[PDB]
Amino acid sequence: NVNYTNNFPNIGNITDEVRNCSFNVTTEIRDKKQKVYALFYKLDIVQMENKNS
Amino acid sequence: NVNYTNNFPNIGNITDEVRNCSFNVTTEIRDKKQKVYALFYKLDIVQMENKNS
Amino acid sequence: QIHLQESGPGLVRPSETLSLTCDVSGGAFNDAYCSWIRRLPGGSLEWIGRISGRDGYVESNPSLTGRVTMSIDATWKKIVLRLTSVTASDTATYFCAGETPEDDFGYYQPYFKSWGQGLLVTVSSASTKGPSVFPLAPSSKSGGTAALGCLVKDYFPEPVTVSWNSGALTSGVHTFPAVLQSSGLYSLSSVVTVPSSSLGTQTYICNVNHKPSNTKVDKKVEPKS
Amino acid sequence: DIQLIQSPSSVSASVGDRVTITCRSTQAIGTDLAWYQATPGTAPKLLIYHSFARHEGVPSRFSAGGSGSEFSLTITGLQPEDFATFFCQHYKRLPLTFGGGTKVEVKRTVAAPSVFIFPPSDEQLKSGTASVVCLLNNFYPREAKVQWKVDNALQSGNSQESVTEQDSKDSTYSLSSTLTLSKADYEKHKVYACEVTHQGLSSPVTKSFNRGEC
Ligand SMILES: *[C@@H]1O[C@H](CO)[C@@H](O)[C@H](O)[C@H]1NC(C)=O
Repeated sequence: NVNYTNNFPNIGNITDEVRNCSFNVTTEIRDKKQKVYALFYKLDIVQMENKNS
Repeated sequence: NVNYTNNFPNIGNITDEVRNCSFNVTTEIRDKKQKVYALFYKLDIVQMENKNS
Repeated sequence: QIHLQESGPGLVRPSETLSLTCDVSGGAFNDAYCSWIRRLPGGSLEWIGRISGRDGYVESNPSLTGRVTMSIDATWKKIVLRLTSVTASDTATYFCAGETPEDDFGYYQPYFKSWGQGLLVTVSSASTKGPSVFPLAPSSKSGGTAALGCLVKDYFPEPVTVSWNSGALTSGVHTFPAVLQSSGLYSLSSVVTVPSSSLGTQTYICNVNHKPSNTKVDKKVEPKS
Repeated sequence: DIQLIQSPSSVSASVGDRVTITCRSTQAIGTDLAWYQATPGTAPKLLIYHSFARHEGVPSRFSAGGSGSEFSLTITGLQPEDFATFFCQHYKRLPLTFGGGTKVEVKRTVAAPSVFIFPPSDEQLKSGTASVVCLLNNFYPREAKVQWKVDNALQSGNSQESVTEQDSKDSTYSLSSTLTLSKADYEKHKVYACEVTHQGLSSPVTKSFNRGEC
């Protein structure tokens, strides 16, 4: 990004608030799976056992 | 259990009338399954083929 | 029966792809899984990646992902690995184990029951032939006892038999455990426990019963005051 | 991925004691944990699978159980064969890690040692390296804290310290203070001195070494 970004508030940014999640789910075909990567905020995600996913 | 079981009627017992059943449940490890046991009456289970299933 | 045995190549040389063979006592792993176990000298032990007996899939130690490869075929009694790039921490007692096929709690839970003989496979960097004996003559014939002994440095291969007094042990004789060296050779300092009562008469000759050499160099107590 | 501390590291017990070992897991693994008995010179044998199901053949003296991140295996009828280390193995998630090491030891045969100085013989002096030995004989336990001064310093490696395992005829420990040092610095330091103390020794003593003929 640009350096200044017109930081009026100087309160922070989306880092440590959004997560790059790359899971794999089915297509419309019941026998086709693809690695779909999407961004989700940390308030919409909970951590379960095997604490790396 | 208690063998006498305070049997006034002495009609019988549930033994050889219910079928203590279990079925696989998936697990993270490759080709590894557990048993989730349950008790079901014989009137709600039938066998089609593949003896002991 | 599902009983396991493995020797492979024995003691090996570093920076080489070793192949540790293993065998079964007739308990074909038609549905079960086989696996390796590395047991470091003393203390803890580490697990090497298991194999899928039914299929051709290979599972590996995450830190050693590409280092382990095994040969599988129709016969279930032949399991031989192709461990690559043997390191200084591979000097350990390897093992073979068989996965539980079925049970009442679960089916393929790794709680290995059948186990192999197990042998100490080292990573000694050189052969360096065999040991030599060093006396331990006491100052006298603080304490009042005078204890002699021996030092047998650079013995190979592990192990090498040692005894005392041509096997005619007298009282409470012992030997120190095997300890490696940084260079890769194995040394030991065979000193015998000595009582504080019988001095100037007891004799502890060191019987280093090495396979080719088999010498019995004398060693006695004498004053060095 | 799931290391197992398995505290405490060591414990000493007699026949039929009430010592317990608690397995410390880095994360909760449910009830998926196994047990093994590493009898000396032999392969491990399963003791408690599924973290509470006592294995077949072995008796019920193994009072085991627990769920979550904690698992305790308490032994009631301790036996001479059972005096071996225990490794609890988790199998919930991959990779599989074993226990940290819990060696179990006999409580008996409290014997005191006798330490002395021993100058090198002809074979050591003619050879490159000689040794100064403060031999420890029939002591207990394995806390022999041998101290060595060499020009106001202590060196390792040449201090070939490896205490012998528990015996069965004597059930005590034997250890030597062999110092395989070459004469470049062995013969250089004229006077040596080994400082040893032991709780089994009522009156621990310090032995000093004199160079060869001295
Ligand atoms: C989804 O894709 C990932 C990425 O390779 C793969 O590891 C996973 O097994 C897939 N899930 C399936 C095939 O159900």
